[PDB]
Amino acid sequence: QNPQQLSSNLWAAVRARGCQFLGPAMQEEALKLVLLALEDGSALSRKVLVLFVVQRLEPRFPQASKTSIGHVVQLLYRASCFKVTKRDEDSSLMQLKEEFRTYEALRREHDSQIVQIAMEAGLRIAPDQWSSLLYGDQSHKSHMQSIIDKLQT
Repeated sequence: QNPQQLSSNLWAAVRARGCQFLGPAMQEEALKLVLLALEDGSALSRKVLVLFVVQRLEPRFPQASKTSIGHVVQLLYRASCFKVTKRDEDSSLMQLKEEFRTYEALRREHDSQIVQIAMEAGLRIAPDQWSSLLYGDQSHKSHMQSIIDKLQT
């Protein structure tokens, strides 16, 4: 019902699932760096994916850390964005699935997972507040409405 609490309850739900949203400006840049590493089909351990991202993000966003970026990667993992190759005694490697090798499609699956988390947590958030929470503006409402429509069958 009440908006300012919907927001703190959303981000606590996200964090309860081992995930993080870093804020609209920082999330967008973090997601572009994941794409920069993985859009060509490269296959990176979780460790090296995090290192690539943190090292390129931290200069513009000095609070970036391996912990916080690991949480962002977990969100994409929960969203089923990666093909994971398991290697027994060796670290698993992660690639972006082909479908998610462009920013708009990756960011859509990311946002959709956050809406799914809100639904799991019993939080009823309208497209305008979604646009505010994920983009910091009122220009992504039709995008958010499309995600909601698709999650109600």
